[PDB]
Amino acid sequence: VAMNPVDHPHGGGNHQHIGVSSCVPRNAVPGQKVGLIAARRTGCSGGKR
Amino acid sequence: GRRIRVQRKGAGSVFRAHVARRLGAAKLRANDFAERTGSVRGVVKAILHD
Amino acid sequence: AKLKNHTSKNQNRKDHRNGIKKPKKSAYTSHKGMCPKYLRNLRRSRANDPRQSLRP
Amino acid sequence: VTYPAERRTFCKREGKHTVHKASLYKKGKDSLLAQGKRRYDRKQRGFGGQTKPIFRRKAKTTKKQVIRLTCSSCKCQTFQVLKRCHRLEISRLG
RNA sequence: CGCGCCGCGGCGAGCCCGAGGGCCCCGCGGCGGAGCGAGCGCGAGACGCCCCGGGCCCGCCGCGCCCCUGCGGGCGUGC
RNA sequence: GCCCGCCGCGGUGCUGACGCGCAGAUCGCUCGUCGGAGCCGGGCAUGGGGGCGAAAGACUCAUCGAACCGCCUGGUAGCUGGUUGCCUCCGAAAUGUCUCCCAGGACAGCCGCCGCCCGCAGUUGCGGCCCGUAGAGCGCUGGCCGGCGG
RNA sequence: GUGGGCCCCUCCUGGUAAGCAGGACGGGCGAGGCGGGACGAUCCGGACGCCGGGCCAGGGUGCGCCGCCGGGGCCGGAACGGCGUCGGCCG
RNA sequence: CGCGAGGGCCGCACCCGGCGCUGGCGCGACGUGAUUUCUGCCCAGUGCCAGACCGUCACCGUGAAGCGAUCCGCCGAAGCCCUGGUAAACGGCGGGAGUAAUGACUCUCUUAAGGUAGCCAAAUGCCUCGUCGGGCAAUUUCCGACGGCAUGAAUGGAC
RNA sequence: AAGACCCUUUUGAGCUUGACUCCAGCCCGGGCCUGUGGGGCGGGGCCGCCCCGCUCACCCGGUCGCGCGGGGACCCGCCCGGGCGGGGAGUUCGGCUGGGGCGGCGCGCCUGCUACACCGGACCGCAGGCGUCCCACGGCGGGCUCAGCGAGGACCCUCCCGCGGAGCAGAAGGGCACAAGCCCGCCCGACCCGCGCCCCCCGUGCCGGCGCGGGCCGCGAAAGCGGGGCCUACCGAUCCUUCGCCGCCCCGGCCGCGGGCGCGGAGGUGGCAGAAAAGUUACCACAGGGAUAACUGGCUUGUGGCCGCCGAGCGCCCGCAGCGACGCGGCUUUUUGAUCCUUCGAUGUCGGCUCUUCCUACCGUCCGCGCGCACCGGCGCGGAAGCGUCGGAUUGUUCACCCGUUCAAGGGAUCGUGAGCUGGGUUUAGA
RNA sequence: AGCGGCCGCCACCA
Ligand SMILES: [K+]
Ligand SMILES: [K+]
Ligand SMILES: [K+]
Ligand SMILES: [K+]
Ligand SMILES: [K+]
Ligand SMILES: [K+]
Ligand SMILES: [K+]
Ligand SMILES: [K+]
Ligand SMILES: [K+]
Ligand SMILES: [K+]
Ligand SMILES: [K+]
Ligand SMILES: [K+]
Ligand SMILES: [K+]
Ligand SMILES: [K+]
Ligand SMILES: [K+]
Ligand SMILES: [K+]
Ligand SMILES: [K+]
Ligand SMILES: [K+]
Ligand SMILES: [K+]
Ligand SMILES: [K+]
Ligand SMILES: [K+]
Ligand SMILES: [K+]
Ligand SMILES: [K+]
Ligand SMILES: [K+]
Ligand SMILES: [K+]
Ligand SMILES: [K+]
Ligand SMILES: [K+]
Ligand SMILES: [K+]
Ligand SMILES: [K+]
Ligand SMILES: [K+]
Ligand SMILES: [K+]
Ligand SMILES: [K+]
Ligand SMILES: [K+]
Ligand SMILES: [K+]
Ligand SMILES: [K+]
Ligand SMILES: [K+]
Ligand SMILES: [K+]
Ligand SMILES: [K+]
Ligand SMILES: [K+]
Ligand SMILES: [K+]
Ligand SMILES: [K+]
Ligand SMILES: [K+]
Ligand SMILES: [K+]
Ligand SMILES: [K+]
Ligand SMILES: [K+]
Ligand SMILES: [K+]
Ligand SMILES: [K+]
Ligand SMILES: [K+]
Ligand SMILES: [K+]
Ligand SMILES: [K+]
Ligand SMILES: [K+]
Ligand SMILES: [K+]
Ligand SMILES: [K+]
Ligand SMILES: [K+]
Ligand SMILES: [K+]
Ligand SMILES: [K+]
Ligand SMILES: [K+]
Ligand SMILES: [K+]
Ligand SMILES: [K+]
Ligand SMILES: [K+]
Ligand SMILES: [K+]
Ligand SMILES: [K+]
Ligand SMILES: [K+]
Ligand SMILES: [K+]
Ligand SMILES: [Mg+2]
Ligand SMILES: [Mg+2]
Ligand SMILES: [Mg+2]
Ligand SMILES: [Mg+2]
Ligand SMILES: [Mg+2]
Ligand SMILES: [Mg+2]
Ligand SMILES: [Mg+2]
Ligand SMILES: [Mg+2]
Ligand SMILES: [Mg+2]
Ligand SMILES: [Mg+2]
Ligand SMILES: [Mg+2]
Ligand SMILES: [Mg+2]
Ligand SMILES: [Mg+2]
Ligand SMILES: [Mg+2]
Ligand SMILES: [Mg+2]
Ligand SMILES: [Mg+2]
Ligand SMILES: [Mg+2]
Ligand SMILES: [Mg+2]
Ligand SMILES: [Mg+2]
Ligand SMILES: [Mg+2]
Ligand SMILES: [Mg+2]
Ligand SMILES: [Mg+2]
Ligand SMILES: [Mg+2]
Ligand SMILES: [Mg+2]
Ligand SMILES: [Mg+2]
Ligand SMILES: [Mg+2]
Ligand SMILES: [Mg+2]
Ligand SMILES: [Mg+2]
Ligand SMILES: [Mg+2]
Ligand SMILES: [Mg+2]
Ligand SMILES: [Mg+2]
Ligand SMILES: [Mg+2]
Ligand SMILES: [Mg+2]
Ligand SMILES: [Mg+2]
Ligand SMILES: [Mg+2]
Ligand SMILES: [Mg+2]
Ligand SMILES: [Mg+2]
Ligand SMILES: [Mg+2]
Ligand SMILES: [Mg+2]
Repeated sequence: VAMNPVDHPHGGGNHQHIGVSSCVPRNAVPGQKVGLIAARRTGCSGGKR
Repeated sequence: GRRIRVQRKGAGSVFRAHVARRLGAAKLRANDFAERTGSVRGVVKAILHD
Repeated sequence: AKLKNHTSKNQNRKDHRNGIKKPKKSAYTSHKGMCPKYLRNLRRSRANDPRQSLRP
Repeated sequence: VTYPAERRTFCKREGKHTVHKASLYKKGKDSLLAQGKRRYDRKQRGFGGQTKPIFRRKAKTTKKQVIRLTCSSCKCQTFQVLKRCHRLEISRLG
């Protein structure tokens, strides 16, 4: 997000922000497969055993 | 766009590992005749930082 | 930008420069549009008049 | 709009007025061997994408409905075109 | 280089230094001569200094009537 | 990856000097840092829609939101500039229609030249038909002040 | 070749208006020399080969600056004021 | 957040390569940005994921018809559809009426949920040189309070 | 320095994505590569699937081939098929327009008016309409007369007069009474084949209309009338597709399928004489444009500002000391608009500082008059531009607002003044 | 226009 759009899919904007969801699918192509790849879930929580 | 940072690392040059002055690859002893029918004795020579 | 839309200012002078033409003398007698039942009987009458007939 | 089930009008095959029965005309399905379709299939082979235009900007919300008139005595077909309309049904008596 | 129109030269129901072969000699196409019809195909005389119009003839589309070799011939009518 | 401070490395303010320069980025004073993710030399590696980037679209030999060199290439332009002696005879248009048309065109008009052939008028008078404007008016479609009589 | 026009006189439409914008018959500048309107593409006259003489349109005639005398009178801009001066009409 | 090597991410025209002389206290992809104190509500939309074969969805293959070209049937992988999970994924987080000068209160329409703890005319407040107070002879600046055109919780909130 | 702002060009480029059309790559299925055996399920009367041994292809490891393994007919590779695919590629992103954009749609048609009595005549001129509706709401014949006033009649009926004051699908204008309106009877001219003219107009097309030659019909005793709904609007090329006649061709022959062709309709282009098409640039562009905006000046003067005329009233009384409503007439160019004439191969674009000169619509000082002028102090008018009109707090400010003093008018000069300065504001590139 | 039961999924030269 600190870059320009030419350099990264997260770059650009008048505020630093990703813009779309950062969960990308398993079949995304190289150059496109950034962020969280094929995530089952996200976020911080307890309860795991 | 241009090629992104993760795409440039696969090509090598400045992203290759810094292997100079490494002791070598660390492995178990190779299985041979004597080990399959018995046992072989070795002695610890040094303990070294890699 | 905007330009002029319409005028007829010089057009009556152009219309007059070569005179006002008149239609051909033969347009006043063209058979176009007359009754066919009259134009049939006109041909028949002349073909059987020896003073007018043009058959060989 | 309602159309009569039967109608008496001119027949070309017999040359006189007979009674005809009404039905609705519909465009049949496209053959694969018509010459324009043959030419289109050959032009679309290979790399390059769409080779002919694809019409988008539609305006009419109505087509012209055309009536098939089949002669009762001899089976000669004739067609009547109607003014543009939103519903059409043929009567049902005979 | 190709297309249109105009002028002048030669010859004229004809015209023509293709290429080639022996500034001279010989030299095919082609275009013009008949059109019309998608096509099967059929196929022009009747008048006129010239020009314009009329009338008629040929083809394409339709239709009376008569006939031989026959969905073929002849003679007509109409846009 | 402590503090004052020399060389070194950097480049804050004067919005100082200079700004036809000492100089296609320099000079003076002032200022940041100075044991560390510190500074310097040589060798070697990564090549153009590619590299490299503690990220400014920065840097890649005074060239970078895509280097440089030769060719394709005398690339295309309805757009701006220019387009070289004399006399004589004629002489316009800036309008209608269509156009991804509106700084451009095609067809018509206007004009020139070349012709060819054998009554006429941008005028008045006389005769016949046509029009609904100025004015006038309130019958028609509407609008509007009041006074008498049943 | 042209398909950006513009101005005057009369007649109009939108606008508080405009040297604003849009239409109409005829004329002009464009593409029209010369004189005059001090001065101006278009107003008033007059439309053009090179000269000599004559007549004179439009405008003018104290001096600059070509050309005048006689005679009869008077002595940018609105609503609204004036016992300034000369002339009238009604009582 | 992904991966236990017959793997994962990346290079690369082809053959062949980097991480890797490596092995989960590892390697790779992202966001936030010391400490202290905290980090609320929403899975309806979009995105991602796993568990089921309902409908749809290829060629191949196969049956019936045909002189043959061919026509019509059946069969049906992944995907979508369907059933669930997920916000330190992207993002989102309220109206009207009265009620002791205020409104604890109540009725009401409504959302996937209706902004919690905090902070503020703030480098975020249009109105606006806001109101009050401090300071000055005098302040559109400043500080402190009060409460939102359009403040607010790893878009990290406060200190 | 051939404006970098702004606009135009059928001139670009960087970036984005729910633009249009696609490509690598990856995932999935069958086939060939490809052996040799054993089994189960299902269907149809041999076919489809699925499962599990062996090793010999093919594949992987250990080893100095020093006394060894693991997988396996599946994977890979190849051929064809389907899905994901801004990671990447190429291209597009209408027009008119008192600048462009937002908005609107005189972009194809129709009525009345503008329009100045033939025809024609402009605007993002005025008041509006159309993309449909109807087998009857159509054709024909016969009969009939509407809207209503007045006057009657138990809690619709009758007469009389009735120029249309009703009706005729929907805008507006025009038209119509033994009818063009209403009711009844029978019907399908809301047909077939072939031509011509009118409107718009280049005398091209298209929509729409009209006049005819020949068939076949409907109604009527008959003369007649009828190619929809009284008239002026209600709609669509080439190429392709689809259907309907009656035929012709498939070129060495002939037969059957099939394909093509001559004529006519239908499927549609509303941006309507008819490309297949989303955004962004504060990183930027190119060719040009004063044909066109942002700043001076010019014309205008609504708005701003200043000045008269009249006399309802206020002022104890008392219209005019001082005031003055309702109305009416002007001036100025120090406000802001309106416009687009000059400038886009460039006129440096806010304020302040400094410095000079000018205007009078005069605030203090000078000279006269007036008062609801006793003095003091105020107020009103005429002449008058010589001198004076200042120091500070907050704000880039012009402006404003307060504090203080000898108590404090308003303006112009390219909104005077950047090769005079300053650079706070506005006004590139970082955040 | 295509299957299914107003819903889904898929098709696209005037
Ligand atoms: K971004
Ligand atoms: K790239
Ligand atoms: K690239
Ligand atoms: K890429
Ligand atoms: K790169
Ligand atoms: K065909
Ligand atoms: K293709
Ligand atoms: K023919
Ligand atoms: K130093
Ligand atoms: K100095
Ligand atoms: K220096
Ligand atoms: K130190
Ligand atoms: K590399
Ligand atoms: K390199
Ligand atoms: K490059
Ligand atoms: K290059
Ligand atoms: K070169
Ligand atoms: K080359
Ligand atoms: K060009
Ligand atoms: K150009
Ligand atoms: K030049
Ligand atoms: K265009
Ligand atoms: K044009
Ligand atoms: K042009
Ligand atoms: K031309
Ligand atoms: K009247
Ligand atoms: K106005
Ligand atoms: K002239
Ligand atoms: K007088
Ligand atoms: K996050
Ligand atoms: K970190
Ligand atoms: K914290
Ligand atoms: K959700
Ligand atoms: K859910
Ligand atoms: K969800
Ligand atoms: K709150
Ligand atoms: K504060
Ligand atoms: K928020
Ligand atoms: K420019
Ligand atoms: K420019
Ligand atoms: K502009
Ligand atoms: K520009
Ligand atoms: K260009
Ligand atoms: K372009
Ligand atoms: K660019
Ligand atoms: K660029
Ligand atoms: K891009
Ligand atoms: K893509
Ligand atoms: K593009
Ligand atoms: K014409
Ligand atoms: K019409
Ligand atoms: K007829
Ligand atoms: K067509
Ligand atoms: K057809
Ligand atoms: K240029
Ligand atoms: K221009
Ligand atoms: K110009
Ligand atoms: K001009
Ligand atoms: K004025
Ligand atoms: K201008
Ligand atoms: K101007
Ligand atoms: K300029
Ligand atoms: K200049
Ligand atoms: K004075
Ligand atoms: Mg940045
Ligand atoms: Mg990108
Ligand atoms: Mg003429
Ligand atoms: Mg029949
Ligand atoms: Mg230190
Ligand atoms: Mg230090
Ligand atoms: Mg300096
Ligand atoms: Mg080039
Ligand atoms: Mg060139
Ligand atoms: Mg002449
Ligand atoms: Mg013009
Ligand atoms: Mg077009
Ligand atoms: Mg078009
Ligand atoms: Mg003008
Ligand atoms: Mg000119
Ligand atoms: Mg003069
Ligand atoms: Mg003299
Ligand atoms: Mg951060
Ligand atoms: Mg949270
Ligand atoms: Mg925030
Ligand atoms: Mg220029
Ligand atoms: Mg330039
Ligand atoms: Mg163009
Ligand atoms: Mg481009
Ligand atoms: Mg681009
Ligand atoms: Mg792209
Ligand atoms: Mg435009
Ligand atoms: Mg009619
Ligand atoms: Mg058009
Ligand atoms: Mg930038
Ligand atoms: Mg101009
Ligand atoms: Mg004024
Ligand atoms: Mg202009
Ligand atoms: Mg200059
Ligand atoms: Mg200057
Ligand atoms: Mg100035
Ligand atoms: Mg100066
Ligand atoms: Mg300067
Ligand atoms: Mg900036």
